[PDB]
Amino acid sequence: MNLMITLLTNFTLATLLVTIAFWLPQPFSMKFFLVAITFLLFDLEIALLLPLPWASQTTNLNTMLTMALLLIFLLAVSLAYEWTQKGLEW
Amino acid sequence: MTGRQARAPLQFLPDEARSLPPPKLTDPRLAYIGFLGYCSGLIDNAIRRRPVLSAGLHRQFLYITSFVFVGYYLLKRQDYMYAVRDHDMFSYIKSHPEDFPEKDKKTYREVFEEFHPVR
Amino acid sequence: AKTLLHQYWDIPEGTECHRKTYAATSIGGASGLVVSAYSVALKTPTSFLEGVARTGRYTFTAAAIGAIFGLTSCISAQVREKPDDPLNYLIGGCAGGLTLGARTRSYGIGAAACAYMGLTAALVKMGQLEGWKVFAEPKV
Amino acid sequence: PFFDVQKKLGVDLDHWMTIQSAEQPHRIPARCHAFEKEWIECAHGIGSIRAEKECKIEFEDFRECLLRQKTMKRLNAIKRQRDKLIKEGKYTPPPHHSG
Amino acid sequence: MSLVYMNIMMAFTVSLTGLLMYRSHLMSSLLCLEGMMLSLFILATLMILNSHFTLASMMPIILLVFAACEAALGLSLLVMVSNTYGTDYVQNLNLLQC
Amino acid sequence: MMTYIVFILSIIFVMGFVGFSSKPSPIYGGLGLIVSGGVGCGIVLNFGGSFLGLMVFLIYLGGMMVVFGYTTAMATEQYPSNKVVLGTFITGLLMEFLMVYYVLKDKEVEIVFKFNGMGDWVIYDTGDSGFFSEEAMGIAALYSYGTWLVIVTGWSLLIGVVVIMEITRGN
Amino acid sequence: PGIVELPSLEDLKVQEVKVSSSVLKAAAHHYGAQCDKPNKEFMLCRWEEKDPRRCLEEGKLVNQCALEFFRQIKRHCAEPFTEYWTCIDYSGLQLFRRCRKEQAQFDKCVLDKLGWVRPDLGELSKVTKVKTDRPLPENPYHSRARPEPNPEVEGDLKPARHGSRLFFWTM
Amino acid sequence: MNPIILIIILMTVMLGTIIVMISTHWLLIWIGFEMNMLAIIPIMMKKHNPRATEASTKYFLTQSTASMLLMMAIIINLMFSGQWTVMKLFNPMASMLMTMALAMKLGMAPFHFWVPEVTQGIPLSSGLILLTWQKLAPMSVLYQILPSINLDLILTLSILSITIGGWGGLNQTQLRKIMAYSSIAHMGWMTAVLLYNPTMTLLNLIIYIIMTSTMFTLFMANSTTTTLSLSHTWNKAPIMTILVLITLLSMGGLPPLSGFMPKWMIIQEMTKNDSIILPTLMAITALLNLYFYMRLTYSTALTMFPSTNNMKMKWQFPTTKRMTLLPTMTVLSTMLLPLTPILSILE
Repeated sequence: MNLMITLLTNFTLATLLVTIAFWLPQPFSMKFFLVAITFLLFDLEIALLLPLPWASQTTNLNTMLTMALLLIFLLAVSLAYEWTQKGLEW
Repeated sequence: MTGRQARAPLQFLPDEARSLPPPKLTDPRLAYIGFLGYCSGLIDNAIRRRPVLSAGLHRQFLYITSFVFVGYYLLKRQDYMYAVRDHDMFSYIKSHPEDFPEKDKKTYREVFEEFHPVR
Repeated sequence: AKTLLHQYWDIPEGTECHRKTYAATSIGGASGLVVSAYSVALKTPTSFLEGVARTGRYTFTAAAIGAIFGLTSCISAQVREKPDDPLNYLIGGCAGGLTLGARTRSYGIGAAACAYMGLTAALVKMGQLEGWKVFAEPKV
Repeated sequence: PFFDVQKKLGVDLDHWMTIQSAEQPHRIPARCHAFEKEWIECAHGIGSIRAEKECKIEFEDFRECLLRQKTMKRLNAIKRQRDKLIKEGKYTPPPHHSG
Repeated sequence: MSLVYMNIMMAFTVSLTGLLMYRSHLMSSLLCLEGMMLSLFILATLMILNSHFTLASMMPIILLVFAACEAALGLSLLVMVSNTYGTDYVQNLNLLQC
Repeated sequence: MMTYIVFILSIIFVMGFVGFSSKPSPIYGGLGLIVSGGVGCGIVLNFGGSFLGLMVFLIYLGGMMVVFGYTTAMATEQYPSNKVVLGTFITGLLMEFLMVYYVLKDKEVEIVFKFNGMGDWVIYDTGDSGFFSEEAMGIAALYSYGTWLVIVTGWSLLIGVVVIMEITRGN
Repeated sequence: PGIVELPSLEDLKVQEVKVSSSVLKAAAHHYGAQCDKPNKEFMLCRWEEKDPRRCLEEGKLVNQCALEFFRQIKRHCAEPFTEYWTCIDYSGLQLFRRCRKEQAQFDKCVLDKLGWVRPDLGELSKVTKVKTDRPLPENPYHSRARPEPNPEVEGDLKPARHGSRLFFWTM
Repeated sequence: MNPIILIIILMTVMLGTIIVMISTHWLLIWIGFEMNMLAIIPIMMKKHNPRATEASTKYFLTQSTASMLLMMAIIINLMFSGQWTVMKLFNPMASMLMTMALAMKLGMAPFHFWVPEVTQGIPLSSGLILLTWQKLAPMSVLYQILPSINLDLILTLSILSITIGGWGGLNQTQLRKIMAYSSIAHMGWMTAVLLYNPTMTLLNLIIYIIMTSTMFTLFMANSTTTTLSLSHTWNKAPIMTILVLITLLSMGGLPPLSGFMPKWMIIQEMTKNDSIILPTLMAITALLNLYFYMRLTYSTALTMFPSTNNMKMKWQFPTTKRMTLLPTMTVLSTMLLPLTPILSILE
């Protein structure tokens, strides 16, 4: 809530600044579409990956090595799949 | 109805099913399965426009063999299931003498009924 | 619902009358509200005042069926003085069916509704009287 | 069907996420650990109906550990009686920081 | 009974009615489904936090990644519907009748 | 400015869910869902809630609403509010205020439940000596215990990619 | 249900170790060296029987052992132990790597006038035996006995009585 | 639509159903239903007509809100007695929400408004796989959580499913809507037994899947969508006529034919309780849902509609498809009356 104090002070400062600045003058492409969904899916796999450094110490390091390499290898499989199947082009 | 000693793997037939006698060859159910396989082969020759009662005798023999084999194993499973049902039933009969009393077999010298004649 | 059908079958039948007709109006109004809710959810009569008209029409017809069913059940039970036979609810279901046909203004529909509502009311009477566990033991 | 290749192959893929009182990654407890340990050791080899009619006491004990319903009920009644007597005007209370 | 659970279940029923009754749009319906997803996420996460039930903290993150790819599939279907038409109304789906 | 901060953030959370469940224009719906996600992140962080609540804020308000507003804007606009939306928002606000009032001036509220009416600073843990940040070690599983789980999760993600490209004209 | 029993404040008053956290963290290894032979009776008591209001006597004993240890470190060598904890005090979170000169000074001091060899990394580990006086308990979870075993169905099985005993299909 | 991609997607449908069957944890149940959805969407839209697009849209909205309602019921279950086991639940509200989620998942009569629409605008392979697997997989979950269900839920939905799938169905000349209403009637017939003996439910599932595979195989042998095309398939080949005859009369449930073993054994282990009015009501509605089968048969193979020519040209070219497995499934679906003691194959 101390960061809420910071956030509230900066929001009030910015809001008073903007209200002074405004109250004192004195078709579609499918190629555009696939980038967002491809972002969405790879960002979901990022959310799967990124708790890896909290995990980096455990009793079974080889199981973590195996499943982490399986995660990044599947990410590369999907990327290379849409690379070979001429999807993300223009 | 479920386990019944739920160690219980997928276990299409346990080793305990080798204590009951296996189903005989040319029991009438597997003969009926063989006839159903022969009718399956006849109608398979009838689906495509190849002539019936010819030109598929290896497929006739394959259908009869496959159905008789699968029906043999299913009949062994049927016998196992009925044997374990009767074994559990009689174990529960023996384990509880209270709820299942001896009924007094009163003979018809002293059992009264109504009559209601149809005139 | 369960609480108001229990209110209906709480009364000795027998006669503790117009409690019976009040509970039967409650049954008819609830059933008509069910039917009106589905028939306004799947039809959208365009417009909203006509939707109020359709809901009021269905609820008034179902409540009238319930009310007249309960009244003639009470009257048959008081006259015949026999709380046992289902012929009183047979007369009840036929009166309800004839008033259904009076509301829909078709006489053959009223006759068929007389027949089937009389048979089903007698069956519900005999199910409560002899005792028939509907839907469930659920044991074996 | 409830197939048990889960048990046949001998792979513990789904028996660690499942219940409390398992082996946590660091060997740490749960909040209501011993309540479930006693409840499970009550209802282990029991056919899930006389488990209801016999292991009910420890089950209600575990539930009132989990949600803490009746204890918050007691705390709420304490605070409401505190409010009505402090509105009545008896002993502006020094139990906090003193006696 | 942890009073915040009451208002979060209330918010779940609010988002459920917003999913079910909806007019002339599909993006708003899918966005209310996303809100219902957020409701399930928050409710399960407050439960797992207050119960110290540490090994099954995978429910919120896996719930949300799977229902997020559900939302991605729904967006692709909405784009296909708006591709075979001009707009994406609940109207103009009146063909393929019951 | 008092103790009931989890309750207050839950009230503004329900405010936001009603504010976009009254069916506005979908970009206003996305704005309302952004406000709701921010205050729900505040709720889960006030239970603490260190890792996962801000983790999902990268995804839910970092990787979802962008694509939502994206496909909202590029598909259709329908530039014109309407009285039915304002009426539904008033009914939602009235349900909110009635639930708040019957939590305040009563003991319990029943839908079919018994909610003890007080802001839940209790129940909560009695300050146990962790030194390892319990939920972070929780999410620091899936890799030494999660054998089957991450396999089927990544498998469904790969199938999600191939499904998206097939529906958007595979290959 | 049966009400709880709690000890009153006729017993719950030991003179506390009224030093703060900085010096108590700084004086850790020698506290493990000279004392903390009889604390493992307390800790074994606490881990075997999960009940405080039971092992409080041994809590008094470890509290007086800590107070006697700090009295001994006040009487003997030295005075720059004050310098050592006020050197580890202002270093934010207490790293043992910042103020190491005075750790060497303190170790030379304690080897001169008290002995007290510093425990090697990581010798404050290595699971330990201890003899006791109280007995090891049965049923520490104060619960009832086990209700019923299930009568196990065993023995060989006969072929079934007349096959199926369905409508027909006899054998 | 490469064959590698189709093998992958069908393998994921298989994997979703296996993860539904095999796990003792609720997260994999939800993941199995969800992966089954995500994989079964591109079996639809194998063509590119807007029919398949709108059908996949309707199916996605109903299927996804059923999945979210399922997750709500599971999170209520962990709000109460807290473990992720697949067993007896601990709230009538949670079991209420879960049975309504599975009811939307496999079709009941307040919920069936997606089924004939989604079966209308898709090809026959997609309809086959969705009917068989999507009505197979949640039956396992109901089989696992059967000891903790309020009875009025299951039984009201089952009675209403049988009577609405009967009544809706006497007014469709399309084939796929007839088969969808028949699916709704058989979901009701399986669900009404589930609290009494679930062996009947799993055996009825096996029988209905074999019957539906025979039906859709006899429509895959000759591309038909209306009954007029069925009369032209009378004219082109005679064996398709008699097999449509026998499989329609076995969908009807007539005693010497093998569609009577599901109904009558259900009658047996329903009436070994004291429920009698419910069996006679269900079986009179089973008399009711045979009429559209019978007018289908009168269109196909008993009367003979006059056929357009170019069948004169079609006679030179024999029906050179491959069938999935037509004759084995036909004789196993129709000639399996006297093997009723293969009931006990299942425990």
